[PDB]
Amino acid sequence: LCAVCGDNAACQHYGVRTCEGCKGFFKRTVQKNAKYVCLANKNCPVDKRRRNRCQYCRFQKCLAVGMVKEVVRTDSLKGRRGRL
Amino acid sequence: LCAVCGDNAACQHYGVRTCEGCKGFFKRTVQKNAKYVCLANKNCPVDKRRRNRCQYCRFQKCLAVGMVKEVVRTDSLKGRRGRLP
DNA sequence: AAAGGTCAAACTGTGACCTAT
DNA sequence: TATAGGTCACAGTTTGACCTT
Ligand SMILES: [Zn+2]
Ligand SMILES: [Zn+2]
Ligand SMILES: [Zn+2]
Ligand SMILES: [Zn+2]
Repeated sequence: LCAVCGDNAACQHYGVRTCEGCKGFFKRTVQKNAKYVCLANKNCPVDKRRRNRCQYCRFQKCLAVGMVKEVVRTDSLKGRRGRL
Repeated sequence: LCAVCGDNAACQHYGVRTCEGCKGFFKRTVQKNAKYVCLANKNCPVDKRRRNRCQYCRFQKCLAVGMVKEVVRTDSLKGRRGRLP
C-alpha cells in the first residue's frame, strides 16, 4: 500500500512507501521541476482512483507523507541506476 | 496580424485582432478557468512558432494585449452562438 | 465581424514492467 | 533483496483549422 493514494506499494521510493504510479509521478515532477495549480481548495481527494485529477494535490500529498525531492537524481548522478 | 503571436489574423476575437489559435486558447482558458505556471521567469517569447512553449506567458500576453475575459459567454449565454441584439 | 462548435491530428502523461546496482 | 532510473504501449489532453452560426 502507498502512503499517498493507498494503491499496492512493494517498497519505498524517494523515502516513502509508494506505488509505481506516484513513484514515477514524483520522479517526473522533480526531473522537470514542473509546477501545478489546484483548481479547488487544495484538498482534492487523493486515492488510487482519483490521484490524477489534481497533480498539485497529488504532489502536495507526496511532500506531506515525506517524499524527498533530493533523492531524485540530478547533476552528476543523472541516468545512473541501481544502488550506490 | 495577430497581436499575441504575430500569426495571420482575419478579424478580432474577444476584443483584439488575434489568430484563431490564440482565440481558441483564450476561449478555452477562461471557459475552464484553467491556470498555468511559467517554468521560467515569465518572460517566454510568444511568436507564431513558440506560442505553445509556455501557456502561462501566452495567457499573460493575451491579457497584456487587451483581450477581455468577459466576452467569453457563460451563465445565461453559454452555448449561445452568433451575435447578440 | 465575430460568437460557439467540431474533432482529426498532434501532443502529453500515466504506470506496469524492466534492468541496474 | 531494495530501490535507483529506463521503457513505451496506452491513455489522456491540447491544438487550431474549419464550420455553423
Ligand atoms: Zn500512489
Ligand atoms: Zn487540488
Ligand atoms: Zn495568435
Ligand atoms: Zn513563461
